Amino acid sequence: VRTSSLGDTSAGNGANASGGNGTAVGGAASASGTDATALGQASNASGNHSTALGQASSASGSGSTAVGQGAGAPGDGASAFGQGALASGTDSTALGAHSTAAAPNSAAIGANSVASAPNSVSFGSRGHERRLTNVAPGIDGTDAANMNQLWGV
Amino acid sequence: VRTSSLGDTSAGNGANASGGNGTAVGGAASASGTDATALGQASNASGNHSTALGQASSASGSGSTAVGQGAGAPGDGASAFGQGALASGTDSTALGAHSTAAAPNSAAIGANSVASAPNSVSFGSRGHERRLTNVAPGIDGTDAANMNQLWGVQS
Amino acid sequence: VRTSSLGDTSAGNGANASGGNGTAVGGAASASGTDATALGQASNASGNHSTALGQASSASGSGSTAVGQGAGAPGDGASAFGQGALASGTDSTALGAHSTAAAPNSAAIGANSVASAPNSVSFGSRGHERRLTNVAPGIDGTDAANMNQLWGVQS
Ligand SMILES: [Cl-]
Ligand SMILES: [Cl-]
Ligand SMILES: [Cl-]
Ligand SMILES: [Cl-]
Ligand SMILES: [Cl-]
Ligand SMILES: [Cl-]
Ligand SMILES: [Cl-]
Ligand SMILES: [Cl-]
Ligand SMILES: [Cl-]
Ligand SMILES: [Cl-]
Ligand SMILES: [Cl-]
Ligand SMILES: [Cl-]
Ligand SMILES: [Zn+2]
Ligand SMILES: [Zn+2]
Ligand SMILES: [Zn+2]
Ligand SMILES: [Zn+2]
Ligand SMILES: [Zn+2]
Ligand SMILES: [Zn+2]
Ligand SMILES: [Zn+2]
Ligand SMILES: [Zn+2]
Ligand SMILES: [Zn+2]
Ligand SMILES: [Zn+2]
Repeated sequence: VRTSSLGDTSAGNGANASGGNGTAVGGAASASGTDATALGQASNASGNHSTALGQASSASGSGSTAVGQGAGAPGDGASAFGQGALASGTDSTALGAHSTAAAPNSAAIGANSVASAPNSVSFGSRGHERRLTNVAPGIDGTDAANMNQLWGV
Repeated sequence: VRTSSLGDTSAGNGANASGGNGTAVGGAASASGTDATALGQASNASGNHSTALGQASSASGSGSTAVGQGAGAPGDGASAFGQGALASGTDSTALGAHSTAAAPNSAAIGANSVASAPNSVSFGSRGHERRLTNVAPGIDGTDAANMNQLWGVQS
Repeated sequence: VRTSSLGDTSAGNGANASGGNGTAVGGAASASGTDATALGQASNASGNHSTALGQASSASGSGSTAVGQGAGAPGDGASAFGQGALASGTDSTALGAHSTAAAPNSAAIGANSVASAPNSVSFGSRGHERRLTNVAPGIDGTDAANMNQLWGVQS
């Protein structure tokens, strides 16, 4: 257990928290961004205010978060949750194992989901679409419409 | 590495797991709730069964989870994922950097999304709506309708 | 802090990382899968490429991730976020406290949400539906229709 006078803490062979208020726990775990936190062997939180939790996880974007083995978040404001998830667009969010949020301000929801269009939320990919269930009827213009509502027309 | 007979583990300058089965790792990391887990400098898992992971992350609600630097989950049953995400409503869920789910039983999906109505899931905020894609056609009454179904009705 | 020549790290009474590139931190924390990461007392990352973070969390599925106190991911490709969240279906994703993504290829979004139909995404459960808000109008056949669009047909 190695500590610094600037709030860094590390543990594991070759683990290095050098950014200030850093935490790096795991073999060759690295937290080089300010306010950065890395957990798992070869985890890498190099972005400022980044968080990389999971073996070979990586969060190199500013304000990025990658959680799950081999998860990646290279976009600024990008967040990836799930083993092998990638959030690579600016302000993107990938939630699901092997999900990919590639476009800016996009989200990909579910395992293997891909978001390749700006400002959109993807629940799968072409030929692998998912039904959205337990949706209460929409009220405002920008609420989703459910089947009971479509049928009422 | 400090350990107690009651399942607590602490590592870091001033790191303190004191709640029973606590784990606190990072400078001034604090796990004071029962079964609490805190990782990162100044991380604070103070709710019973809370989990705060990331620098300055905070999970003070009972059963709360905050993952991401500066993430916060002060609501009971609340879960926040993303840097600066905030799940402040009871049973709220905020998934995306700087997302906010303030209302009870709500969810905010995507960066900067705001959920301020109860029992609702927001995919953005007013003037910043997001489109929902790769949606299979709705089958049951409470499923979403897609554009293909809307077009077949416009006939 | 114990370390192996095969990249394992463990800290805590009875902590054990034995799979290769493993990390196990906390009282009786266990990381037995390859490339596995466990944080918290009794946390258990026994799947290959699994990640279990939170007191008593479990990720026993291959490539599974469980984050939150008592969160569970026994399914292959399963990801659970939130206290007591369970993603048990193959390729399922449970996001929210006490959410359950049970069916293969399903997702449960929101506290207490249940997904029991394959290839579907649930925002609640029967009699506990949630409104989806801040949805831009759909463009492609497989985009969700919003209310403005529905009303544009109604006339
Ligand atoms: Cl940066
Ligand atoms: Cl953007
Ligand atoms: Cl696609
Ligand atoms: Cl202790
Ligand atoms: Cl002891
Ligand atoms: Cl509490
Ligand atoms: Cl910021
Ligand atoms: Cl409510
Ligand atoms: Cl396995
Ligand atoms: Cl894989
Ligand atoms: Cl399926
Ligand atoms: Cl089309
Ligand atoms: Zn800061
Ligand atoms: Zn930020
Ligand atoms: Zn296929
Ligand atoms: Zn307990
Ligand atoms: Zn609970
Ligand atoms: Zn604006
Ligand atoms: Zn591997
Ligand atoms: Zn995988
Ligand atoms: Zn799978
Ligand atoms: Zn009920």
